[PDB]
Amino acid sequence: HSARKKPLLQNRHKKARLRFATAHGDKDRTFWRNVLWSDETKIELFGHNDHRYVWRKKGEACKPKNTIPTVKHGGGSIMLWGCFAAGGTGALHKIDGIMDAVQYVDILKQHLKTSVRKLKLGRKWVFQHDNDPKHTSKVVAKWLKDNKVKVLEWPSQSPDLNPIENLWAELKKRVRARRPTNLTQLHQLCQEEWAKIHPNYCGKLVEGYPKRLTQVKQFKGNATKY
Amino acid sequence: ARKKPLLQNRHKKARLRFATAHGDKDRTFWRNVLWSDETKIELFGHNDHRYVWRKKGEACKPKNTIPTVKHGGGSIMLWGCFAAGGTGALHKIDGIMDAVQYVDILKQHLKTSVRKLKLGRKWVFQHDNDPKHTSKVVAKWLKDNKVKVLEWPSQSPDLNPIENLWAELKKRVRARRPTNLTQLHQLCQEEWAKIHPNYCGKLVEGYPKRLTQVKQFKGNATKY
Repeated sequence: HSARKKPLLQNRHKKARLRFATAHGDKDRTFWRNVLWSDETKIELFGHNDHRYVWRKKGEACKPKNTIPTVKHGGGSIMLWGCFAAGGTGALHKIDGIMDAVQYVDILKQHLKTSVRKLKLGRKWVFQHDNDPKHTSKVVAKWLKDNKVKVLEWPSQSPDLNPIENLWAELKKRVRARRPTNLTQLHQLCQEEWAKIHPNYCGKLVEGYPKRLTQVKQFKGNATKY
Repeated sequence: ARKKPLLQNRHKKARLRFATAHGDKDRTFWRNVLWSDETKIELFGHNDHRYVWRKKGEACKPKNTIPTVKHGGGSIMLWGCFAAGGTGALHKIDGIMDAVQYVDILKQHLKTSVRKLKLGRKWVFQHDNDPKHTSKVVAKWLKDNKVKVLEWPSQSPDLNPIENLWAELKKRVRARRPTNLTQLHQLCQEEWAKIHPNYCGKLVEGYPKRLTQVKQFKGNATKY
């Protein structure tokens, strides 16, 4: 008991997380390698606590002497939809404005089966997406059914169980290091760096996956470290 | 126990003369030298293992590559200068620089840089022994415009701290992974702006140690 790890941070939907984690606790490695994970993310050009050079004066790039903390600088941002599996990155798509169900269907049309083929996933491959209500809207459910897509069981409020959240941090690190100064550049750097992310990086994310399910069970469905 | 040089320099006599003749100079002297040189920055460095193409969405390096001294991305050629107090002008050279383009670059940028860097009245200009620098026209421009030129030993880039500054600019620009020459040029000017006086000053503060090593090594090649 004392020697067990006890969670300090609660998660909602702990019973659903236990149903997911216990039932997938003995799935084999091939199965996890053939899950196509997916999510959206937002990348800011000027990160809210990135100490960037803001102006040039007398030939020197300058950072401000005095700043007030903020949650959001100017400079704008890009929103992205992406997918990946253990074997590598799938499609990356810039999303414009708020995404609705019809727009989500169009994203899947284009990019889902092309990604699966490019990644050479096996015949029993499974698609993962989160529990946004748009994902079971009539038009989306019909597209998934008509295109024979198998959808992974999924608990709500569980980004610590989707390794794509690690992949986005890798993309952000690569993009940030190229020091973009405008949004056309931010877009092109996101696509270029996504294309460079190593297949072995992706593989290492998925290799670690069953340990996440072990920790969800140990923590009775509360928040994991991941 | 003494350090003994493993690599010879053909111009050890002149190097040893330079170090002897300058080894007593105060730090003020080195802070008032305006160092200068040109450098070429390749878009696709000859042994940079860059991704060359995309196929099936994946960026790819070739399965088999033969070494080369030069890839086909093109390059930018730059003239620059600096002193302990900071960067001077950075200028993109048009094609291949001849003596007239060199005089023109000096017009525009040399004394502007001395002004902006606030060098003392006895500032000195440094540049290497490229035959162009000794031409009737460059030598006459320097004399007419009252520029004092540092006496300079051949094959001695290890004694010009701007070669470190060029490597710093190249590191910064390469890390931004440019994919065309327009970007390469813009990144060079952006990154030059990020190189500050403290960096420049630390290079020059270390300079007497270079002269110490030239003397220890009897004019042969240093580590620098």
